[PDB]
Amino acid sequence: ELPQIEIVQEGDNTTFAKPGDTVTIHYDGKLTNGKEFDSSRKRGKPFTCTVGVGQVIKGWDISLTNNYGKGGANLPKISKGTKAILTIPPNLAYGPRGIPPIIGPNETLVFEVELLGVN
Amino acid sequence: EELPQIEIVQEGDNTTFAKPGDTVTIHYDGKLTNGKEFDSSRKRGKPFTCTVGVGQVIKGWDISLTNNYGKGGANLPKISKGTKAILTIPPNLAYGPRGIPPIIGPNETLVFEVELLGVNGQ
Repeated sequence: ELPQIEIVQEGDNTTFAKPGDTVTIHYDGKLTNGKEFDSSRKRGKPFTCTVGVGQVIKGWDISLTNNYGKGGANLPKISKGTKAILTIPPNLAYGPRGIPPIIGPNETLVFEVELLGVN
Repeated sequence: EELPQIEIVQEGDNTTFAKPGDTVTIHYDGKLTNGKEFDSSRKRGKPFTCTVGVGQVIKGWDISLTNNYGKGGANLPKISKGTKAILTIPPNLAYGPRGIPPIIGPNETLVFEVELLGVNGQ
Protein backbone atom coordinates (compact mmCIF):
# COMPACT_ATOMS: atom_id res chain seq x y z
CA GLU A 1 0.00 0.00 0.00
CA LEU A 2 2.30 2.79 1.24
CA PRO A 3 6.06 3.37 1.62
CA GLN A 4 7.73 4.49 4.84
CA ILE A 5 9.28 7.98 4.94
CA GLU A 6 11.77 9.37 7.43
CA ILE A 7 12.93 12.98 7.26
CA VAL A 8 16.69 13.50 7.65
CA GLN A 9 16.41 17.18 6.79
CA GLU A 10 13.47 19.53 6.47
CA GLY A 11 13.00 21.54 3.27
CA ASP A 12 11.19 24.79 2.49
CA ASN A 13 7.77 23.12 3.04
CA THR A 14 6.16 25.26 0.38
CA THR A 15 7.18 23.72 -2.95
CA PHE A 16 5.69 20.27 -3.55
CA ALA A 17 5.90 18.02 -6.60
CA LYS A 18 2.56 17.25 -8.21
CA PRO A 19 1.84 14.36 -10.58
CA GLY A 20 3.37 15.13 -13.97
CA ASP A 21 5.85 17.53 -12.43
CA THR A 22 9.53 17.22 -13.11
CA VAL A 23 11.88 16.79 -10.16
CA THR A 24 15.62 16.61 -9.66
CA ILE A 25 17.05 14.42 -6.93
CA HIS A 26 20.16 12.85 -5.45
CA TYR A 27 19.71 9.30 -4.22
CA ASP A 28 21.14 6.11 -2.77
CA GLY A 29 19.79 2.65 -3.50
CA LYS A 30 20.60 0.00 -0.90
CA LEU A 31 19.05 -3.33 -0.02
CA THR A 32 18.05 -3.89 3.61
CA ASN A 33 21.36 -5.70 4.20
CA GLY A 34 23.12 -2.41 3.42
CA LYS A 35 24.49 -3.29 0.00
CA GLU A 36 24.19 -0.71 -2.75
CA PHE A 37 22.61 -1.31 -6.15
CA ASP A 38 22.37 2.24 -7.54
CA SER A 39 23.38 5.80 -6.64
CA SER A 40 23.07 9.12 -8.49
CA ARG A 41 26.23 10.66 -7.06
CA LYS A 42 28.62 7.91 -8.10
CA ARG A 43 26.93 8.12 -11.52
CA GLY A 44 28.10 11.75 -11.48
CA LYS A 45 24.90 13.71 -12.04
CA PRO A 46 21.69 14.38 -10.16
CA PHE A 47 18.68 12.57 -11.65
CA THR A 48 15.67 14.29 -13.13
CA CYS A 49 12.45 12.43 -13.85
CA THR A 50 8.72 12.98 -14.18
CA VAL A 51 6.93 11.88 -10.99
CA GLY A 52 3.47 10.46 -10.49
CA VAL A 53 3.29 8.99 -13.98
CA GLY A 54 4.77 5.48 -13.59
CA GLN A 55 8.16 6.54 -14.95
CA VAL A 56 9.86 5.39 -11.75
CA ILE A 57 8.89 2.73 -9.22
CA LYS A 58 5.59 3.31 -7.44
CA GLY A 59 7.32 3.93 -4.10
CA TRP A 60 9.10 6.94 -5.62
CA ASP A 61 5.85 8.12 -7.22
CA ILE A 62 3.94 7.97 -3.92
CA SER A 63 6.74 9.54 -1.83
CA LEU A 64 7.64 12.37 -4.16
CA THR A 65 3.99 13.37 -4.90
CA ASN A 66 2.58 12.64 -1.40
CA ASN A 67 0.35 9.80 -2.66
CA TYR A 68 -0.69 11.63 -5.82
CA GLY A 69 -1.71 14.56 -3.62
CA LYS A 70 -4.21 12.49 -1.67
CA GLY A 71 -1.68 11.91 1.10
CA GLY A 72 -1.58 9.10 3.61
CA ALA A 73 -1.22 8.57 7.33
CA ASN A 74 2.41 8.81 8.47
CA LEU A 75 3.45 9.99 5.00
CA PRO A 76 5.30 13.21 5.71
CA LYS A 77 5.29 15.58 2.78
CA ILE A 78 8.55 16.00 0.93
CA SER A 79 9.42 19.45 -0.37
CA LYS A 80 12.33 21.04 -2.21
CA GLY A 81 15.46 20.71 -0.06
CA THR A 82 14.12 17.81 2.01
CA LYS A 83 16.46 14.89 2.70
CA ALA A 84 14.79 11.57 3.47
CA ILE A 85 14.98 7.82 3.85
CA LEU A 86 12.41 5.84 1.94
CA THR A 87 11.76 2.22 2.78
CA ILE A 88 9.89 0.63 -0.08
CA PRO A 89 8.14 -2.74 0.13
CA PRO A 90 8.61 -5.04 -2.86
CA ASN A 91 5.19 -4.39 -4.42
CA LEU A 92 6.01 -0.69 -4.55
CA ALA A 93 9.38 -1.58 -6.13
CA TYR A 94 10.34 -4.49 -8.38
CA GLY A 95 7.91 -7.03 -6.98
CA PRO A 96 7.90 -10.80 -6.47
CA ARG A 97 9.95 -11.28 -9.65
CA GLY A 98 12.61 -8.61 -8.97
CA ILE A 99 15.14 -7.54 -11.60
CA PRO A 100 17.93 -10.12 -11.28
CA PRO A 101 20.86 -9.96 -11.05
CA ILE A 102 20.51 -6.26 -10.23
CA ILE A 103 17.80 -6.71 -7.58
CA GLY A 104 16.58 -10.01 -6.18
CA PRO A 105 13.01 -11.29 -5.86
CA ASN A 106 10.81 -9.72 -3.16
CA GLU A 107 13.31 -7.12 -1.92
CA THR A 108 12.52 -4.16 0.27
CA LEU A 109 14.54 -1.14 -0.89
CA VAL A 110 16.03 1.67 1.12
CA PHE A 111 16.59 5.00 -0.55
CA GLU A 112 18.46 8.07 0.63
CA VAL A 113 16.89 10.96 -1.26
CA GLU A 114 17.45 14.71 -1.54
CA LEU A 115 14.94 16.80 -3.51
CA LEU A 116 16.98 19.55 -5.24
CA GLY A 117 14.21 21.13 -7.31
CA VAL A 118 10.74 20.90 -8.79
CA ASN A 119 10.08 21.84 -12.43
CA GLU B 1 5.85 11.23 -24.95
CA GLU B 2 3.17 9.13 -26.61
CA LEU B 3 -0.38 10.27 -26.28
CA PRO B 4 -3.59 8.34 -26.96
CA GLN B 5 -5.98 9.59 -29.63
CA ILE B 6 -9.18 10.85 -28.06
CA GLU B 7 -12.36 11.65 -29.95
CA ILE B 8 -15.30 13.19 -28.14
CA VAL B 9 -18.43 11.48 -29.48
CA GLN B 10 -20.64 13.37 -27.00
CA GLU B 11 -19.80 16.18 -24.61
CA GLY B 12 -20.33 15.80 -20.88
CA ASP B 13 -20.95 18.42 -18.20
CA ASN B 14 -17.54 20.05 -18.87
CA THR B 15 -17.26 20.78 -15.17
CA THR B 16 -16.41 17.46 -13.52
CA PHE B 17 -12.89 16.28 -14.23
CA ALA B 18 -10.94 13.43 -12.65
CA LYS B 19 -7.49 14.10 -11.21
CA PRO B 20 -4.83 11.54 -10.28
CA GLY B 21 -5.91 9.48 -7.26
CA ASP B 22 -9.56 10.08 -7.95
CA THR B 23 -11.96 7.25 -8.46
CA VAL B 24 -14.02 6.98 -11.67
CA THR B 25 -16.88 4.84 -12.89
CA ILE B 26 -17.11 4.08 -16.60
CA HIS B 27 -18.85 1.95 -19.19
CA TYR B 28 -16.46 0.75 -21.90
CA ASP B 29 -16.08 -1.54 -24.86
CA GLY B 30 -12.60 -2.55 -25.97
CA LYS B 31 -11.89 -3.66 -29.53
CA LEU B 32 -8.88 -4.49 -31.67
CA THR B 33 -8.43 -2.40 -34.80
CA ASN B 34 -10.03 -5.24 -36.80
CA GLY B 35 -13.27 -4.68 -34.88
CA LYS B 36 -13.09 -7.75 -32.66
CA GLU B 37 -14.11 -7.15 -29.07
CA PHE B 38 -11.72 -8.29 -26.33
CA ASP B 39 -13.29 -6.76 -23.23
CA SER B 40 -16.47 -5.05 -22.04
CA SER B 41 -18.17 -3.57 -18.99
CA ARG B 42 -21.45 -4.96 -20.41
CA LYS B 43 -20.08 -8.53 -20.41
CA ARG B 44 -19.19 -7.92 -16.79
CA GLY B 45 -22.77 -6.70 -16.26
CA LYS B 46 -21.69 -3.73 -14.17
CA PRO B 47 -19.78 -0.55 -14.93
CA PHE B 48 -16.13 -0.50 -13.90
CA THR B 49 -14.82 1.57 -11.01
CA CYS B 50 -11.12 2.29 -10.50
CA THR B 51 -8.52 4.77 -9.32
CA VAL B 52 -7.03 6.76 -12.19
CA GLY B 53 -3.60 8.34 -12.58
CA VAL B 54 -1.78 5.82 -10.41
CA GLY B 55 -0.82 2.90 -12.67
CA GLN B 56 -3.83 0.81 -11.68
CA VAL B 57 -5.03 0.59 -15.27
CA ILE B 58 -3.19 0.82 -18.61
CA LYS B 59 -1.32 4.09 -19.16
CA GLY B 60 -3.60 5.06 -22.01
CA TRP B 61 -6.58 5.09 -19.63
CA ASP B 62 -4.63 7.01 -16.98
CA ILE B 63 -3.69 9.72 -19.51
CA SER B 64 -7.15 9.99 -21.09
CA LEU B 65 -9.13 10.10 -17.87
CA THR B 66 -6.83 12.62 -16.12
CA ASN B 67 -5.95 14.70 -19.16
CA ASN B 68 -2.26 13.70 -18.94
CA TYR B 69 -2.16 13.89 -15.14
CA GLY B 70 -3.49 17.46 -15.18
CA LYS B 71 -0.74 18.69 -17.53
CA GLY B 72 -2.82 18.45 -20.72
CA GLY B 73 -1.45 17.54 -24.13
CA ALA B 74 -1.43 18.64 -27.75
CA ASN B 75 -4.78 17.69 -29.29
CA LEU B 76 -5.79 15.97 -26.04
CA PRO B 77 -9.39 16.91 -25.22
CA LYS B 78 -10.51 16.76 -21.60
CA ILE B 79 -13.02 14.11 -20.59
CA SER B 80 -15.70 15.20 -18.15
CA LYS B 81 -18.54 13.40 -16.43
CA GLY B 82 -21.12 12.25 -18.97
CA THR B 83 -18.66 12.30 -21.86
CA LYS B 84 -18.76 9.59 -24.50
CA ALA B 85 -15.39 9.23 -26.18
CA ILE B 86 -13.44 6.87 -28.36
CA LEU B 87 -9.88 6.22 -27.17
CA THR B 88 -7.24 4.89 -29.51
CA ILE B 89 -4.36 3.57 -27.47
CA PRO B 90 -1.01 2.71 -29.04
CA PRO B 91 0.69 -0.49 -27.86
CA ASN B 92 3.20 1.22 -25.55
CA LEU B 93 0.29 2.84 -23.67
CA ALA B 94 -1.51 -0.50 -23.40
CA TYR B 95 0.05 -3.94 -23.17
CA GLY B 96 3.28 -3.67 -24.95
CA PRO B 97 5.51 -5.24 -27.52
CA ARG B 98 4.78 -8.54 -25.71
CA GLY B 99 1.02 -8.34 -25.25
CA ILE B 100 -0.84 -10.51 -22.85
CA PRO B 101 -1.44 -13.56 -25.05
CA PRO B 102 -3.84 -15.07 -25.59
CA ILE B 103 -6.06 -12.27 -24.26
CA ILE B 104 -4.35 -9.57 -26.31
CA GLY B 105 -1.61 -10.15 -28.86
CA PRO B 106 1.81 -8.49 -29.21
CA ASN B 107 2.11 -4.89 -30.42
CA GLU B 108 -1.63 -4.23 -30.29
CA THR B 109 -3.43 -0.88 -30.62
CA LEU B 110 -6.62 -0.78 -28.59
CA VAL B 111 -9.78 1.12 -29.43
CA PHE B 112 -12.13 1.87 -26.51
CA GLU B 113 -15.60 3.37 -26.48
CA VAL B 114 -15.93 4.98 -23.07
CA GLU B 115 -18.63 6.76 -21.12
CA LEU B 116 -17.59 8.45 -17.88
CA LEU B 117 -20.54 7.85 -15.55
CA GLY B 118 -19.06 9.34 -12.39
CA VAL B 119 -16.08 10.77 -10.57
CA ASN B 120 -15.30 9.86 -7.00
CA GLY B 121 -18.80 8.46 -6.59
CA GLN B 122 -20.76 11.33 -8.11
